Amino acid sequence: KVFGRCELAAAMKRHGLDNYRGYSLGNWVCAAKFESNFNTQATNRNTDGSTDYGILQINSRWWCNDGRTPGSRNLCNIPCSALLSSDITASVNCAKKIVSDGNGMNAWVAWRNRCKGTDVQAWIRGCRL
Ligand SMILES: CN(C)CCN(C)C
Ligand SMILES: [Cl-]
Ligand SMILES: [Cl-]
Ligand SMILES: [Cl-]
Ligand code: NA
Repeated sequence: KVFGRCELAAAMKRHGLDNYRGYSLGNWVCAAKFESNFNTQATNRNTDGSTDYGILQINSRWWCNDGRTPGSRNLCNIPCSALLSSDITASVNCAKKIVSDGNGMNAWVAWRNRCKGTDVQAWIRGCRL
């Protein structure tokens, strides 16, 4: 599914991501924009042979099982395919674990490089929330 911007903001809010670990909703929308362009079916293969999945490009080295990332963990206790669903529940639940791991949203390098310190509330401006 390709979400609309405000559409995704609403879904994220309903699943409690808004202000989670102190990160306002616009941080999460901005991260999703630059990770996946709001496409739940996004995938990216990394150099190391792990893969990133879904709207927040969550990786198989730690977070999900894809059967093809030697040595990896599955801390969210999900198949990585669950992160590609039109329903963002599994991506949100897993993002809550990631952002709680110690580095906050810096876990998403694209958030650090493209959202951190910017006017992230612009990503939810206009939205009926
Ligand atoms: C200010 N900018 C980068 C946020 C983008 N919005 C308008 C969707
Ligand atoms: Cl915000
Ligand atoms: Cl594996
Ligand atoms: Cl933090
Ligand atoms: Na894994």
